[PDB]
Amino acid sequence: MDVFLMIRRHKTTIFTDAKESSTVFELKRIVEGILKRPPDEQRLYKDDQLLDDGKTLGECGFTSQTARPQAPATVGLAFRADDTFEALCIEPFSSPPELPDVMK
Amino acid sequence: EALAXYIPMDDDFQLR
Amino acid sequence: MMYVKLISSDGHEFIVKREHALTSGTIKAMLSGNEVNFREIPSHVLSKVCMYFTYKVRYTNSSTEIPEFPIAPEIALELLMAANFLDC
Amino acid sequence: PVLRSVNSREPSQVIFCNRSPRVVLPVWLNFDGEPQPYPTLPPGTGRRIHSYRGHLWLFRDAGTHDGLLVNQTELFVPSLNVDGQPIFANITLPVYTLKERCLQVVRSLVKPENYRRLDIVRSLYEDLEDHPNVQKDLERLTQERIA
Repeated sequence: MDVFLMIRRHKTTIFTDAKESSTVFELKRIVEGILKRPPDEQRLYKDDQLLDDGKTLGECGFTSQTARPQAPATVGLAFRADDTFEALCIEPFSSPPELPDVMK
Repeated sequence: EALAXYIPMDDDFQLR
Repeated sequence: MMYVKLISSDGHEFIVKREHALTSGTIKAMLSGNEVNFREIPSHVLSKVCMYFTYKVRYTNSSTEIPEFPIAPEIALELLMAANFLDC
Repeated sequence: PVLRSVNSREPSQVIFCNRSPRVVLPVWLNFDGEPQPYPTLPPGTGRRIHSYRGHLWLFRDAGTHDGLLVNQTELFVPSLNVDGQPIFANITLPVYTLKERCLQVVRSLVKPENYRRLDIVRSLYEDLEDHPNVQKDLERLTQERIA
C-alpha cells in the first residue's frame, strides 16, 4: 500500500504519497522534482533519525496503517551546503484560539 | 400476512 | 506530476498535487483556464485542508472501510469557514 | 410510495457489519414506506438479521442521523440466499464534504440554542440548524429515483 507523507523543511510542507516498497532514494527524486536539489544534497529524517538512501519507506518505519491520508507521517528535510552544516529545522504551524465557552 | 424483519437471539460478533 | 503551492496567513507554504487541490471547488474554478495566496487561512487550518484533499481523493469511490476525518474541537470553527470559502 | 419494502414473505438471512466508527441505526422502510428503527450496532460489530427479499434498509448515525453507506450505496435490499450463504450489508462512512464534516463536529459540541453565539459567517447558522433528517433524505432519494 501507499504511505501518505508531509515532507517538511523551514516553512515548506510537501504533501505526497509513495509506495511502502519505494526507497528513500526514490523519495529524494520526488523532492528533487519539486525543490530542485539533487538527492546527494538532501537529508531526510524520521524524527531525528537520518534515513539511509537504500532502505524502503516500510523498512524506515513508514507503514500504510500509520501514514494515512487524513493523518500523514512527517519526514524532515534538510539541504547540504559546500562548507556549512544546516540543522534540521521545521517551523511549527500557528496555534488555534481558545475554544469558545459554548463549545466547552 | 405482513412479515417484518427480526433479530434472532444470538451474540453479536467483533469485526477486524 | 503537477504540483501547486498554497500560501497561508503566516507564510507557511503547502505544496500539493494539482489533482488533489482540485478537490476544492474554489481552487478548481481558479485553475480551470502555480502559486495561490490564501493569506486569510492560518497554517494550522490550511494543513488540515490539504490532508482533506488527500483523503477525498484516496477514499472517494473506494470499497474499503473509510476512516473518520479527524477534527479537533479547537480548530472546528476556523476549518468550517475555510471549507465554506474553499467549497470542499 | 416509490421507496417501500415489498411483503415478499421470502426469508433472507442478512449480516449487518458496522465498519464505521459510529453507533449505527438500521432503518427499515415498511410496506407503506415509513421508516422504522431497529436495534443499533456498536462500532466494529456485526449482527445476524432475519430479513426478507425485497425489503429496503438504510443506515444512519444513531445519535445525529448523519448519512451512512451500505455496500457503497444509499439503500440495501436483501436477495434470496445462494447456497445458504447470508447477504452482507457492509456499513461504512461516506466521504463527507469537509464542510459537512465540520458542521457535524460543531453540532456535537454546541447546543442548538447556542449556534448563533458562534463567531462565524452568518450563512453558516442556517447550515448548522439544517441537521440531517431521514424524511428529507427519503424525499431526495425519491426525486432522484424518478429522474
